[PDB]
Amino acid sequence: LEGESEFLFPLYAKEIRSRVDSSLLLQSTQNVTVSARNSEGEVTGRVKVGAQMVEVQSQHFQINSEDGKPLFSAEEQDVVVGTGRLRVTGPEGALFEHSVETPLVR
Amino acid sequence: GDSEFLQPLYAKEIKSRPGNALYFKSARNVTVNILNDQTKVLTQLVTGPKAVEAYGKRFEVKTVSGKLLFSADDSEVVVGAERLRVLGAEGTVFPKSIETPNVRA
Amino acid sequence: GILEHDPFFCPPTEATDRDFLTDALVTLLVPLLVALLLTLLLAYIMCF
Amino acid sequence: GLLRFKQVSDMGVIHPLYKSTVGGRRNENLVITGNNQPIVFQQGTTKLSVEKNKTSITSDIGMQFFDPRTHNILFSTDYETHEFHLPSGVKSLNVQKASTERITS
Ligand SMILES: *[C@@H]1O[C@H](CO)[C@@H](O[C@@H]2O[C@H](CO)[C@@H](O[C@@H]3O[C@H](CO)[C@@H](O)[C@H](O)[C@@H]3O)[C@H](O)[C@H]2NC(C)=O)[C@H](O)[C@H]1NC(C)=O
Ligand SMILES: *[C@@H]1O[C@H](CO)[C@@H](O[C@@H]2O[C@H](CO)[C@@H](O[C@@H]3O[C@H](CO)[C@@H](O)[C@H](O)[C@@H]3O)[C@H](O)[C@H]2NC(C)=O)[C@H](O)[C@H]1NC(C)=O
Ligand SMILES: *[C@@H]1O[C@H](CO)[C@@H](O[C@@H]2O[C@H](CO)[C@@H](O)[C@H](O)[C@H]2NC(C)=O)[C@H](O)[C@H]1NC(C)=O
Ligand SMILES: *[C@@H]1O[C@H](CO)[C@@H](O)[C@H](O)[C@H]1NC(C)=O
Repeated sequence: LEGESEFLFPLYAKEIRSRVDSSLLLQSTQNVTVSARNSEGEVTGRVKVGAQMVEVQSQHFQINSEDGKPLFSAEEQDVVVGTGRLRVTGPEGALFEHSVETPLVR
Repeated sequence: GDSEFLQPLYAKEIKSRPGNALYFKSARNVTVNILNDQTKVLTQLVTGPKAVEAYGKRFEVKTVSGKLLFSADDSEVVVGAERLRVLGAEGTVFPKSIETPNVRA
Repeated sequence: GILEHDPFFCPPTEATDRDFLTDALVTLLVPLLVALLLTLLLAYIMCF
Repeated sequence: GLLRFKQVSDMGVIHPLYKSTVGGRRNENLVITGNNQPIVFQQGTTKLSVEKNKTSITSDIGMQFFDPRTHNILFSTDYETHEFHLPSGVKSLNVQKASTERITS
């Protein structure tokens, strides 16, 4: 093609790709919604690039390494940090309550 | 009318008209990949029916001006909270260590 | 754990290609028969 | 009234208008791939860019994740409204100032 291409009614593509020389740039004005369906054809998890915040609505959010090692995971049970290190950059710092048990202070 | 592509579509920019939302749907999954010259997957996002999993080398969140509110890379997990509060009653255990330049009762 | 119902996402089914053989046979047999009748007519009143 | 493309299609710029939601085929998947180029969502100023290596999000507030089953915000980046609770599994901590009360081995 050379120019625009209007589209009415849904578009049942197989695998959208992007040009080699340019970056694919999806756009909207209200929101951008990405959904998924279970075996019953019902929406269960969905991400939404909204007006000001990106809302992820699902049952188990997870961030992994490139190989596949877990790095972060938030679910209904409790948040888990798998990298074995945390770092808070706030000037006020941590505010503990009773005691801290560590074998090394650096 | 309805259109079905049996081959990889190519596009440059999928815009949406003003006042009209843009929707992406599927029946099993929505996977967003990135390929190199040799075409191996480098960064990948999977919006599963129940799990939303991000892959790659570094995931970050920043404001429009630029400020790391969250970043979970391989080494450490940086959090931009101005003040972290621990409400444990019997105390907390850190197996490895702490790294502070100031301790103040 | 259900957010939307959207009873509009209907992917196209396993719709096989329409059989072009029958219509192609019809639109090839009609001119073939016309040409055969023409050849017979040419033989008839050209050789008599 | 259903067109069925059967070859590599280069539609250039696509302009969805009405009742047109990009969807995957019948019950297999919906894979979006960028050939050595970032995949950038957009809405006004809010972004979601899957580049090489990194996976960036830009917004005035930040990402927020809540379970649809109970509608409670499990993890928000709006730290002022939603305080940050220490996630389990941390071996070491790196804070700017620790206002503890007693340190024990
Ligand atoms: C993403 O943005 C779109 C458009 O801004 C949102 O769609 C809108 O959803 C509202 C909520 O239902 C619709 O309002 C009402 O819809 C009913 C449907 O029958 C209609 O009868 C009412 O008169 C009223 O319009 C609104 O029409 C609809 N807009 C469009 C263009 O479809 C969508 O909800 C947003 N998604 C998220 C997750 O926020
Ligand atoms: C659609 O997306 C979902 C979510 O990403 C995929 O489900 C997940 O698929 C992975 C890969 O098979 C599963 O990991 C596996 O875990 C087992 C242990 O249970 C392990 O032995 C395997 O080696 C592998 O690591 C993961 O459990 C699974 N999550 C579920 C089912 O909740 C699904 O496969 C995707 N489907 C398609 C067609 O792409
Ligand atoms: C993502 O990875 C690529 C590849 O390592 C980085 O590209 C490098 O960019 C720097 C500065 O822009 C150059 O000096 C290097 O030569 C580039 N490397 C290659 C192999 O071309 C890219 O910077 C990374 N992205 C981020 C945000 O760090
Ligand atoms: C697809 O539609 C055709 C209509 O000719 C129907 O015969 C077929 O069963 C449908 N396939 C599925 C999987 O529903």
